[PDB]
Amino acid sequence: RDLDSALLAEVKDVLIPHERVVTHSDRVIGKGHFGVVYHGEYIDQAQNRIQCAIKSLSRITEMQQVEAFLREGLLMRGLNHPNVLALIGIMLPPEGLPHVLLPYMCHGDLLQFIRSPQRNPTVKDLISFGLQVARGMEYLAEQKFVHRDLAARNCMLDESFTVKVADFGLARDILDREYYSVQQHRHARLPVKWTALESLQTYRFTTKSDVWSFGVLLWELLTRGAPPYRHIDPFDLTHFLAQGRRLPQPEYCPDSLYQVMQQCWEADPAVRPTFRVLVGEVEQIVSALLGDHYVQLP
Ligand SMILES: Nc1ncnc2c1ncn2[C@@H]1O[C@H](COP(=O)(O)OP(=O)(O)NP(=O)(O)O)[C@@H](O)[C@H]1O
Ligand SMILES: [Mg+2]
Repeated sequence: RDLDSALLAEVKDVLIPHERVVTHSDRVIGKGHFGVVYHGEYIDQAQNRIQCAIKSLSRITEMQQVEAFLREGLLMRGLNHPNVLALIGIMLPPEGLPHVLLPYMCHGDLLQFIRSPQRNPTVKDLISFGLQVARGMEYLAEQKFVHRDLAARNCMLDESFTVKVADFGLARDILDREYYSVQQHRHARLPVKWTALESLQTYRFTTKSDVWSFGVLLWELLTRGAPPYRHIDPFDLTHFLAQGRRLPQPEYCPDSLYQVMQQCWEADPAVRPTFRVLVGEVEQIVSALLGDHYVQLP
């Protein structure tokens, strides 16, 4: 579109020109709040054609929102970690929504992996996945990035089942208020149920809001994808958590890992651990584990 030339110069390194990209509109991978993700293809700097996923960003109408995203996207282009999903780049078609090109992750998301009846995950298998998420997130936090929507579904699995943390950089402070709104009848899987008590009262997010969300993610892993706070009337959730009640310890979840989960859900954000400490504590648990067993589905 007709954007500030100075901006496009400023953000050059993120941008893939639209004529280097093919989005397969007939090959939709999936749909969600922030946009649609299609199968796609793009042309390298080295001139080869690489297949990947492409997400049309449906929540960026304003030009202020476009340029803000372009600049975050530049910082995200710099993110390099084994447990973080890479940003290939962003494409602006002459008229339309910004598109985000992402590496295709061929084993899907962590939630569907764990929910699969074709699979028989052990306790230790699931804790390991959690460990890989805490490294993804430790890096993001070190790089001054706040996810805002950490959950099992936004953790992808690559060819060799390496977990990549993903869909950070989409939700924003205050502007995406409605994404974290209450009372929507079909409420079992809304982001409200993963997000920290104080973020629900301001729609401002920090790394410590991400530590809450991680705890909730770690519960999913060990329930093999149960909805959190399932039977809590959605309008009663903030009051419930203020009472100091929390998700119950999963059947086969070790006491120590539940103690970790509890630390993540501390109501004082400052009392919650850092992801650096979480990688350490969770790693220690995996090695300390005496025996192992299968976990069942809810
Ligand atoms: N890089 C990728 N490679 C493969 N699949 C992807 C990629 N990024 C997103 N997806 C999938 O695209 C679909 C839509 O993503 P999204 O709109 O974020 O849905 P979601 O609500 O976050 N997860 P879900 O529980 O599947 O609805 C999901 O099925 C994702 O697993
Ligand atoms: Mg996602």
